[PDB]
Amino acid sequence: APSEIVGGVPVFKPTYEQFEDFYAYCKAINKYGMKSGVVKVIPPKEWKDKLDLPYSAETLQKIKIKSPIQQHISGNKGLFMVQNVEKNKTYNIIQWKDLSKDYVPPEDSSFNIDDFEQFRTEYTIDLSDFQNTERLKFLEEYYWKTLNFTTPMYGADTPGSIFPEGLNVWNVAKLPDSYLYAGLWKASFSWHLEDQDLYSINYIHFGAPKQWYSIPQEDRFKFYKFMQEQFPEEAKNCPEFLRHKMFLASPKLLQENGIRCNEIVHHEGEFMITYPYGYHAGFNYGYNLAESVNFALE
Ligand SMILES: O=C(O)CCC(=O)C(=O)O
Ligand code: NI
Repeated sequence: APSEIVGGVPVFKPTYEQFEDFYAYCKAINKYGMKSGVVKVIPPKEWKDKLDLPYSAETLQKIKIKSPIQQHISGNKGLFMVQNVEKNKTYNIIQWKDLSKDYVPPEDSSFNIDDFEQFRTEYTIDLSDFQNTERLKFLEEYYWKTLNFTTPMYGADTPGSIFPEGLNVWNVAKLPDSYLYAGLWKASFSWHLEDQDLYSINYIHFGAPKQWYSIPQEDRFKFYKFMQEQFPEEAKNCPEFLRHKMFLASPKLLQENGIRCNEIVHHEGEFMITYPYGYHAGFNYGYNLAESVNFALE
């Protein structure tokens, strides 16, 4: 199996025949993902058909977004650090979709099983705006400029799954323990490797795309050292401080420091796979719901 294209990041678009087996397809593809930080995998149609949309009323209901996170991001130019502070509230998908009305991208009581049944036509967001490359570019530029002006909110690490219970192909929830990611515009994930240096799949079920950045394994030593130049204090005692604190570095910056930085856009109905020793970070282009798990190939 070869890659179909590159955005700096390999893009694989296999037939259902090869995509069929998750551990075989990941075993045959590991060499590419072990060079670049991440890898995109666009699934065949025979896969999509296996999905049940719109999600049943109950499914849309089981979605609980507990302890939302608000991020105060402090920094000047390409160098920022976030401090997560939790809200004790918990949201449902409808409240979340509503909440996203306060987190708009720049231009240029009690609920009932009936409410979610009504919501089966209202759960998605318009996407004819994220097709424009210049639009995405514009947003990303605004994102980095205005990082420290607003505090974004992220419904991250919320246990659950909206994959079909009987889906036995590439089902994040059940692999041979998954979490949902309720995204809002400007919600960010800082630079990091996975716990115990595992892999991870990330599939967007619906909503706005994500911006991804990764460090080619080759340059992870340059990267780690540079991030020591910066944030000298945080680096002092702690050897694994990138796993401790939340730092944000822009590609443009890293690039102009000898550090290669991959970048790609992650759309709904697509998988991102991160690999051991592949640093990654980014943000969400708006309201969305994703699902992910850490895993190993041995
Ligand atoms: O979706 C996120 O918030 C961060 C990305 C991530 O943790 C992953 O899927 O590996
Ligand atoms: Ni990750």
